[PDB]
Amino acid sequence: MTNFLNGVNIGTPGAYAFYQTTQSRPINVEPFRTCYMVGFASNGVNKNVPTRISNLTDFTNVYGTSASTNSVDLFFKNSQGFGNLYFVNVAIPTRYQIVVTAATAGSYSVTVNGVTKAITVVGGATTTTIAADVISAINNDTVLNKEVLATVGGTSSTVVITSKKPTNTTTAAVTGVIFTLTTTTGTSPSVADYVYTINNTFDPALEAGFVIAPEAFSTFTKSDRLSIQVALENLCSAYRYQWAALIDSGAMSEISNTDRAIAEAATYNSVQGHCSYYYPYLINLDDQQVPPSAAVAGMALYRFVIDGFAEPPAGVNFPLKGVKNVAYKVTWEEQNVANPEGVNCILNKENYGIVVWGARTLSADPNIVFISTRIILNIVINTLNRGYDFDIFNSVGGTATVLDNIQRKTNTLLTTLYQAGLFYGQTTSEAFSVLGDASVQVPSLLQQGLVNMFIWVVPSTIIERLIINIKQTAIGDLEATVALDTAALQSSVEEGTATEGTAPV
Amino acid sequence: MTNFLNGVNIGTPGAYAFYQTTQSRPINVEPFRTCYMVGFASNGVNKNVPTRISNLTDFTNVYGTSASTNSVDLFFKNSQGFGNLYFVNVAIPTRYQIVVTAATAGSYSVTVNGVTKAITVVGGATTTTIAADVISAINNDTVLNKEVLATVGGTSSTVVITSKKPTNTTTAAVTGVIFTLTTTTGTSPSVADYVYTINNTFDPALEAGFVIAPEAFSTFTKSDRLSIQVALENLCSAYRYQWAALIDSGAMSEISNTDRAIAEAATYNSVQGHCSYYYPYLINLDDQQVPPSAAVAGMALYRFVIDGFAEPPAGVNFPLKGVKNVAYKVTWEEQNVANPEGVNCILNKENYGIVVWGARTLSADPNIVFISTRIILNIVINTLNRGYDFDIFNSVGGTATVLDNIQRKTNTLLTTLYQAGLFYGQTTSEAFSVLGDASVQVPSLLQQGLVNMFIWVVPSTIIERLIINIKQTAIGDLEATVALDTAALQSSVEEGTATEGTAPV
Amino acid sequence: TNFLNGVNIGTPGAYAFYQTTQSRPINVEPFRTCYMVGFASNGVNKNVPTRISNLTDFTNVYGTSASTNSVDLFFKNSQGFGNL
Amino acid sequence: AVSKRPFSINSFAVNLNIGNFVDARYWSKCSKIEKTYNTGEYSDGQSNIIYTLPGAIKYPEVVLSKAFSPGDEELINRLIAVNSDPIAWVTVFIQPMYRDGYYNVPQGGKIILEFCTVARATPINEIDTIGSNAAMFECALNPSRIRSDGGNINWWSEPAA
Repeated sequence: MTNFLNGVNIGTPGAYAFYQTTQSRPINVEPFRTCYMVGFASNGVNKNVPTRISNLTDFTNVYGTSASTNSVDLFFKNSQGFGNLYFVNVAIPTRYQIVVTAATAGSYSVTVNGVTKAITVVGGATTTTIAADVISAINNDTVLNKEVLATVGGTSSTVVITSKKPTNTTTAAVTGVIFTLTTTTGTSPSVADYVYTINNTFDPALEAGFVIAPEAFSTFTKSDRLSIQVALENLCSAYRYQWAALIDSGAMSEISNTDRAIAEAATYNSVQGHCSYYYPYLINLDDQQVPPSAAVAGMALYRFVIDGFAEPPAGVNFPLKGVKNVAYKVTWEEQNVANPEGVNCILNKENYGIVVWGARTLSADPNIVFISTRIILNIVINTLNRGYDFDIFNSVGGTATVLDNIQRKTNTLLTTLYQAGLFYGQTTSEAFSVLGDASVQVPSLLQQGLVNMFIWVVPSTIIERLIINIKQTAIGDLEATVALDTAALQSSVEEGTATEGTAPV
Repeated sequence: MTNFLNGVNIGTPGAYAFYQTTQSRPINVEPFRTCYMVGFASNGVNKNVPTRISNLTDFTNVYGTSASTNSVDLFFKNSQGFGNLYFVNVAIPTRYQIVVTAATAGSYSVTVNGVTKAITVVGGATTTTIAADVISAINNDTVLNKEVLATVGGTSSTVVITSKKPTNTTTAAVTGVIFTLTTTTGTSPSVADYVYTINNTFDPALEAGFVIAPEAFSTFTKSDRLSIQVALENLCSAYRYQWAALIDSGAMSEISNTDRAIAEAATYNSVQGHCSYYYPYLINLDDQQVPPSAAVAGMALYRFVIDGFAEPPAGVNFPLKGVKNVAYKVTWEEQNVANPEGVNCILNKENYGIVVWGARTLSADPNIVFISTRIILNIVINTLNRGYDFDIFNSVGGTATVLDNIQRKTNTLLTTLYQAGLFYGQTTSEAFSVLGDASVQVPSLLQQGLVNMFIWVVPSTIIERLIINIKQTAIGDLEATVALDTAALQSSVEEGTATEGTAPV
Repeated sequence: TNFLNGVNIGTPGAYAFYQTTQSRPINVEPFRTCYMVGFASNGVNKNVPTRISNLTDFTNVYGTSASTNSVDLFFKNSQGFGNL
Repeated sequence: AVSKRPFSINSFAVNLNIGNFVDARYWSKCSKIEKTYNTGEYSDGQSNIIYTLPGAIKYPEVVLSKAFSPGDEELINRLIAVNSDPIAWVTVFIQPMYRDGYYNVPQGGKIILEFCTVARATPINEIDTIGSNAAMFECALNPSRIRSDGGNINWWSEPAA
């Protein structure tokens, strides 16, 4: 990029001086430093096609107007140039309305997606019969029935063709006076369109990372938000992806309190904790409400770059930027009730700023409670996938060295991760174990092309709450009491009765 | 060859420098590192003659303008000189138009390829009768009836003689005032011409290799494409060839999506899996759409030379060259549905380039699912044929020693392939077996000159999909869980219950 | 389980599942089995010795019976190293 | 699965360059070729395990031997004079090859021990009027580098960049 090409278009052999501009620092291509924002823009320039965005100016230039502009601005503010953002514009299915004016006898044609269908009209026919014939032909064609859907319009003499693949462009044409063609298309997206985009637009070859639909969550109603959350859960937990989703509460005008937020989170379900709920909307510098997902994702990527991937997106040393307040002040009691329900709160802590004060998922399984564990597992899975993509399509010869080599590749791949520090153990023998040799390979599965690998990992944990127990000794009773108390505490912790008993209120 | 003959034309003794020019790596005669492209050029320089092509410049010079130029360029770009290309130019049969301008009485002659048929014209005769008599004579002549075919022209007084052997030149002449002769020849080849070239031009002696017809598959309609695929199947599956064919889809405008591709590949049939269907067209550096078969064949030969012949033409390693994008983006669900049916997709994998992500054939047989298996079988067959070519026409005395010699030769020939790594087995006893001695020869077949010999082989296999099964272990209890699970898994595998059960959907 | 996760998949990709209890097989040796004679209202296997994979399988096949606690204790104390 | 037989101990041909002289005489015996790393022991403080820190690469001495025959006087003179010139160096050329007799099929480039200095020249290993062994001219060299060149295998390449 810049700062190196200044002298290329110089002919004379002298020495010259230029001024250092901002240098674009390359973002690494490691699994989990990407965010995918699903949004809408009237100019569907890249619809159902993830496109990388370099800055808010680029976003505005490409997609013009969109309710996701504030979210993109927050994401870039909080990421500070780290991590990548990919925008996915939702495609509105095309629609074509065909009106059958009269039942004139003759030969006509209806062409859909370049496939032409003849229509012979005999005397005594009706426009309703002609519409029925058109619908039957389109819905019976083996290709058109898959590509589009033909239905009855507002009248018996009207046919509606709806594109069933919004990603691809649908073309229509007619030959015949009695047919009247109109190009209709909703000017706004629907929850069904969002669901299709989520479920059919992402490629496992893409970089893993966070997925956010702040526009959809802010605009849609309860059931539509539930549908979007279900789609995101299925996507992230799909065996292909193993990604993470950051769910935002609905508009605060509806979800005006932490109890409503808790009800929404309770309705939301994520067995493996792939979805994480964040509630307080952020009031940006222009006094505009924004869902917190974009800011959370940007801060998460910055945290991954700075303090490593084992750290969750929370804490007082990574306050959000581009905001000046929250849209609702979460009380300590409300948080004490909500955090165990998986509702991660955002607090306008004084002397620190706006800080995320929760790192929990929406899972009931105690082993995946924190989002850090989910992110660690996702990183492991994606690293292994991108490693093994090199070994896919390799010959399993008579040596069968392949399977053994693949098991040894895992060993080294997971060691690289252990050195990164994603596991709980002083040594790799405490951190992870692998099993992928020929001893666990079935000849029939090998003939089919299937190879099985088994991995065990121990993710690291975090510090959620810290207890301080204090005692006031007498004048000159230091270590005349300390030692006594200590011995008892150490003995209880070693024997195993420290935890056993009842938990104080 | 260049870099060695620089000094041949010098007389004065001395040391002379000539700037090391481009080099050539002699492509060895292995029975598969060749590709045969069937195309068309306006100037039939080598009508129905497989002619080797040194490079794109040589192709352009010999054949001039042709729709196969892009395919040839991509083939060479992706082959990097490790593999030969043989172009076969489709000959258009010559047609001769005869018109009986009048029914004037007199004896006249019509000469076709040196055979003169004489027709007597008498009073009361008509041009219709004259043409009918000429047609009858030509079609009943024992030589002309198989050399050419005569048909009625645009009028009852018009006749058209079409060559039945395009390779052999057809010469026509007439002696008679009523007879007027003109030379018709379609400037564009027909599906019948392509079929004849496929089914009557190739040679078993020609080194085994891939067969492609990108121009035909891109410029023909559905029925013609199906007919050409049938001809390719017959050629590659014929007992004298045993080759492999690569099929491209129709032009993207017709085959606009993977559903249409599945449909096309379903209409296509290949019992023994000699044919491999590919779909996404490659956009070359000039933004021209090109069938992928040429690039796929080039990459296949390159990968055969680098990683050996047991590997399939796919994988992130060995990505395609001379291209910058695909004509259509295949979704993961589309591929998940199409790959089982035999559609090998091509994907613009970011961070890897354009990669073929499929190695299946069109066969329904589970044994020959993979093009790698098909290629291994073809290589074995063709190597054995080349080896036995020397033993052909040898005598057979009472010693019957030639039979033992053939068996020993087969053993060494298969040992060479086993060293190459084409079989699944740690030893030859696990890889292959032979039976060709006198114990299976029959005196009647020996008198007829027929010798039978039987081969058993175990072709290698590939890694088509890798499964990662991971468990999230709690802190500290990693080793016990690993021991328990590993014991269970190994016990199940060794007992044979690892596969029995109900497969998850 | 753990081996058939990929049979019903078409795409050639690397992708992950989560490990499950892979019951370990019991070899055919004398004294690896317990035969429990009980009664169930549903005579599904009247006087027919039938193997039991686990307590849920027993409950599904035979429904309510007074031997449920015995079955549960047997499986708890056998830990999969035995047939019932 | 023995695709190709390994190199035997007799499967190498050894030649020398001595300064500007291209000596045309083959050596029948040579010692081991290596790249040794001198080591260092350290710890960071979290464990009582000792680790090894490679350093100070060294290419140990190479001892060549051959039958002491006529025409060896010029080789002796070149060897004993080369060290006199600070610019002169000794280069050793080892071509691996498969030979059944005088016939050989070389494969790959040749290992080149570059910038070697003479540490010992022993034209006569011993004298014994009753002995029957062949006199062995020995020569000890101290290589400073190793590379490969003149073939399509490149046995010894370096981590240059």
